[PDB]
Amino acid sequence: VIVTRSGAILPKPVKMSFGLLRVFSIVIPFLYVGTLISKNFAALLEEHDIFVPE
Amino acid sequence: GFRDRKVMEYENRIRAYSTPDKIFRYFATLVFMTPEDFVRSITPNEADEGSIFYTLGECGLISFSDYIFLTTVLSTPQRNFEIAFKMFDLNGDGEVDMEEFEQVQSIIRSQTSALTTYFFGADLKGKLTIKNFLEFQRKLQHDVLKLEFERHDPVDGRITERQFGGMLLAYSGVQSKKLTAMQRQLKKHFKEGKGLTFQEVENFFTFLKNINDVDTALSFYHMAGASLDKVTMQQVARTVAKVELSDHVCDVVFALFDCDGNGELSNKEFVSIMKQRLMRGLFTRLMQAMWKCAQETAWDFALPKQ
Repeated sequence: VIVTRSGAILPKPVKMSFGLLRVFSIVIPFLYVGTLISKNFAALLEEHDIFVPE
Repeated sequence: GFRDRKVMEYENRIRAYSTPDKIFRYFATLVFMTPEDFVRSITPNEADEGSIFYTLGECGLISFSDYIFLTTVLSTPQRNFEIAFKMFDLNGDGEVDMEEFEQVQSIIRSQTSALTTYFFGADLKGKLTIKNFLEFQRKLQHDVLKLEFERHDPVDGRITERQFGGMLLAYSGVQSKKLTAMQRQLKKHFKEGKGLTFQEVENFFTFLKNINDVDTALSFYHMAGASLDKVTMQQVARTVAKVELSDHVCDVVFALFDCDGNGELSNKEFVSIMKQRLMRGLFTRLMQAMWKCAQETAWDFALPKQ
């Protein structure tokens, strides 16, 4: 709600300092880490002669 | 069909391993065997008038000992087969009598009217020599190879390169699950190729059979980190196996096996496989496999010198 039981107004909502930066500074590096993990796992699956797409 | 697929897979699997008694009991009539049933048992995932099997078909049902002897004559190379014959002959004279042959065939009876009419007369007297022995060897091997050739539907008396590669990879019972991709690629790699006439594949199969001597013949390439080559393969097949090989067959074998290499086909690539498969004489399908895989992986990982 925007007002209390009387006509008073609720305080300003707390906003995190540097929100988008702290989010995109932890999303992108882990996308890269996931890319690396998947590439290495596919390479190892192809190495052990297990799964070769054709 | 999925059910027939798993049935044929289980039959092929029991053919690959635990052969001696389990297979003979797996294929019979109604305790003996019939020649066409023998041919079925020796081919994976599956009347002549000119064949050996016709002669046995005329004869009485095959015995278990006869089956063992047939497996050995199909398996052993020529020189080792000559040695085995010389060991068969107990007496001095180079001719195996019916009695000594009966002894060395009864020695296999462990679970306790044969091919004799092809070796001996109807009186069971006529002793044979080494010449007839090797003749029967060659005839039976060429006959089973002809039957396998004709089972693959030939065009103009010839066979697609992919089919020959599949037959070759089937001869060495190794399921790498990756060499099949090379088999599939061989078609486009040889787009609109030749037909691989029967004599070429015959010569290559006799060479592959006579590989136990080929290995020790090129032993200098081992112990030196060397690798094979087209011309060297031609030479070793001409010298040891005493037979020619067309360049196209060596080319397709290189294209099938030299995967990691760049056209050199080192020991681990080709020769080791056939040398190990020729020694077949010496869920559970997961433990040993995984163990071997893990062992190889650990070895390769530890491979970082001193």
